Amino acid sequence: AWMVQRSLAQEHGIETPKYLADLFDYKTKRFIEVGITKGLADDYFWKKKEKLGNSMELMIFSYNQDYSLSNESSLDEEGKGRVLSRLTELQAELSLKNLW
Amino acid sequence: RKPVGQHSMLEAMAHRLRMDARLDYESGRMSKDDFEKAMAHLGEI
Amino acid sequence: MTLAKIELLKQLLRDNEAKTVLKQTTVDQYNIIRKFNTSRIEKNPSLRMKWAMCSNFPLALTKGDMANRIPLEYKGIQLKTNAEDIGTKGQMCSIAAVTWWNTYGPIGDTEGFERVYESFFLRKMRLDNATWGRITFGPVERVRKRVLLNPLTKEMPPDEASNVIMEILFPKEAGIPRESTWIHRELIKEKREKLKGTMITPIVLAYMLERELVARRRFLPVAGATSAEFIEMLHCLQGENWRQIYHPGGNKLTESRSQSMIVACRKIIRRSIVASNPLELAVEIANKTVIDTEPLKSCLAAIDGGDVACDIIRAALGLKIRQRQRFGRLELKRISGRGFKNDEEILIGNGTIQKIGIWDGEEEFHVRCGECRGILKKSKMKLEKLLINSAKKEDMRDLIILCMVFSQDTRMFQGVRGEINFLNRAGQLLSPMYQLQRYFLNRSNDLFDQWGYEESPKASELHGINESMNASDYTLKGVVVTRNKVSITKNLSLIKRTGEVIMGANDVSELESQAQLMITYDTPKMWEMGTTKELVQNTYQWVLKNLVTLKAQFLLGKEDMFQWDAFEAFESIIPQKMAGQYSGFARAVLKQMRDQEVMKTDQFIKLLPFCFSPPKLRSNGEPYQFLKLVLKGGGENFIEVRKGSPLFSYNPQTEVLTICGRMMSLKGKIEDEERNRSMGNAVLAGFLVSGKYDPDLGDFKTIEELEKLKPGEKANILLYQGKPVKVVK
RNA sequence: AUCUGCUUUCUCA
RNA sequence: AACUGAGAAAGC
Ligand SMILES: *O[C@H]1[C@@H](O)[C@H](n2cnc3c(N)ncnc32)O[C@@H]1COP(=O)(O)OP(=O)(O)OP(=O)(O)OC[C@H]1O[C@@H](n2c[n+](C)c3c(=O)[nH]c(N)nc32)[C@H](O)[C@@H]1O
Ligand SMILES: [Mg+2]
Repeated sequence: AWMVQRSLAQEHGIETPKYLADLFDYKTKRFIEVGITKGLADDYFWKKKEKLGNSMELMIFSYNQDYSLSNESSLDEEGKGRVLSRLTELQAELSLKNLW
Repeated sequence: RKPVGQHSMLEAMAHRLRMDARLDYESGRMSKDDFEKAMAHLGEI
Repeated sequence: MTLAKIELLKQLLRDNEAKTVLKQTTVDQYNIIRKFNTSRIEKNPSLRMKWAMCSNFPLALTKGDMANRIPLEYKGIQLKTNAEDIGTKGQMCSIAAVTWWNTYGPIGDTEGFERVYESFFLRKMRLDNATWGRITFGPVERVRKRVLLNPLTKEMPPDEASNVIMEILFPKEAGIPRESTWIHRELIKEKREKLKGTMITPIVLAYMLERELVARRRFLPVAGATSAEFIEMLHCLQGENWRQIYHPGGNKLTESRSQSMIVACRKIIRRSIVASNPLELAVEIANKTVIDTEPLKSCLAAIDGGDVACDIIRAALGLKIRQRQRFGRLELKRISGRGFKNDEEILIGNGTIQKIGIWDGEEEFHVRCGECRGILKKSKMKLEKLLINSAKKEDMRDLIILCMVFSQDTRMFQGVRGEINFLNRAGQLLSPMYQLQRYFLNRSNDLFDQWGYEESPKASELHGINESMNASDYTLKGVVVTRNKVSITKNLSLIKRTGEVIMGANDVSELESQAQLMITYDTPKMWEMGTTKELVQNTYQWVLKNLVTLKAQFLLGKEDMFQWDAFEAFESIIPQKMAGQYSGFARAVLKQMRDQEVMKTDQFIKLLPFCFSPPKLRSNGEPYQFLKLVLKGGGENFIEVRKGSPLFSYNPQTEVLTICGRMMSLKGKIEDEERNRSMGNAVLAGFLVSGKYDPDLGDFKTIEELEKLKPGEKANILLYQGKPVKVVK
């Protein structure tokens, strides 16, 4: 993972993000982080920013349909809706089985 | 520097070569047909 | 060649054994299979080389066009083996092939050699642009110290250097970006751009970089010069009996100049204090002292720093006193104060009792560190106040930590909870304060935890700060933040015009440390600034050379033979407390030998140097009594009155005097009756021999008992093992 | 105030 | 069928 991150950073000439990210976007030529929470998405987004701030874009998804993306809207709402539906399905199944 | 990792040498080599091929293609070092050959070889690997 | 590498990987995976090796072996286990070797390596490479050189083709060629340029045979000499066994065999060549390549082979480019071995080229430049002084033959006391082998311009810890090398040469597979990757970003980028146009092997470049960066420190015997530029020539600098003056080329850091200047000033003062009119001798020596290649006066003028000794020498030489101190990253200037250093069994937080150097009295210092300034007021083991100015967070933290350590606050000592070593693996004494500073620079959390916090100042300008380096509501106890000519006495005492002593010779640190640079003394009596063993050997050699005249004067003269320059220099290594007692004891013994017919020449030589200081007899008017006269420096530097000593032993059988390991001969300066003469009359002051071991008297009486005897009272004295005698007052 | 990557050779144990 | 530990040196 670190090899991929450093290779992409060198190729695109962007300073290496100090922490291992989740994905790298060629179109944006940047990094994308994914933090899956269960409460407010904005609070977890701010918590992530307090340590990262401007290192890379942040995407936050919550099982309660609450989300928080970066300042740039790139993905269409279809994928966001699909991800939210998948998370809601997982949460509902876990709660039904008393696993939540 | 000694390379660390609990994963197979083949896995590390394949991922490194895939990243190198993708960077070469994006930067234009490698031709599109050469990139296709590299991707096919890696897939069969 | 990503596509070619992928094709090679597919080709290798076409082999089942290689396929399973790659699949099963992990990345960590690669390091194991890299060392796989079915056949054990031979263990006599010298014999193997002598055997192979007497063969046809011991060398192995590298397949390619360059190997093809080598002719099969040259003038009937088969350079390389025939190529009829190409199939999975390999190729070989003779050393004659190497010579042929060096003679007629293609002319390549040397830029790679210049780049890779730039360190050795700099070493050669330092050697060539260097001047040699004169070789001096005489005793040299070398101390084993951990010194840097080669000079460096940016020395970094090995892990930091390894990370820098990985960033420079392997940016992609470098791992996590660490602190080093940031604090050395400029150097990493500069090296990457410089190494961009290079086809040299990456591993060779990495070793070049580590040679340029990593510091190789080894334990070596050094004598007055420990700078790496001197360590690389140590083999020529000096031995156990000779010393070559050497002036290395290249630029020298001013830190080494300051350290060598401090050492030189301390030596000058230590040699001058015992002299009559110490100021005159101190000035005379300082005017003929050279630090590496510059006079001491110029170094003192041009160095904005030093210690008490440097200030004293500056005042003696006419330069202004720069009352500045260095405590690592911290630089201080004594605004005002006064304190006498003492050794205190300080209890450390982790239950360790150490004889740490503690200062007493109110003292104020204009302190600075990095880009931050402040004023530190302190007392005995307490930080009275610390008013710091606004600056960078890291610089402010460094200043606060260093001031805490400097103040020797009791909380600071109690704040040590961890592994702290005040003694090196060789048993040499590390500076306790500097070790505490090093510990607290990194593990600073506990120091602030135990320091305590009080209410932040509410004054007009004073606002306090906390561990976050922000103006928090609570401040560190005793710490506040704000946004806003001498004369020297004969005895080397610095006095203001008012009449107050500000610094004195007694305030000079007694530590005897090797100079960073080579200190030279361009005076005939340059050995008088040497170590204890060197001084002892030189003084006794002077006594031996002038033994005839010294003895004649002693038999004829009464008191004029006890005053000499050599003995004055020898006095500088006798502690002041015991100097007078030693003088009284030795003078009494020599006079008792002279007045009677008992004249042990070896004892006369042994005790004569100690008869220089003014006698300090006991309260009853009788001289003290000693078994060993302990000299300054080291536990083995002492003279045994009766037995032999590491610094002075006598062999009557061969009449050979072993002083500091050097054997002189008294054959020629001796009386054959001396061997029969009893040693008991040259051991105790005011004691003569009367007979053999007398059982009636009792057991051997010690020094305390012997001093309390009355006149005409016999006692048993053990001159040495197996030699008891009976002595009287 | 200097202490806080391996292989081979030689010495020592 | 050339081991263990330590030290120094050299090479990668
Ligand atoms: O290399 C040694 C010494 O020569 C060197 N040193 C000392 N001073 C300087 C300067 N000014 N420039 C460059 N190098 C310098 O550092 C090593 C110190 O060894 P040593 O001589 O043993 O130091 P000392 O015996 O003086 O005790 P130490 O705690 O190390 O202090 C050295 C220096 O700092 C002064 N100092 C320390 N403390 C805690 C002091 C204090 O509480 N109060 C006062 N007035 N001074 C304090 C020492 O007096 C020296 O000035
Ligand atoms: Mg993660």
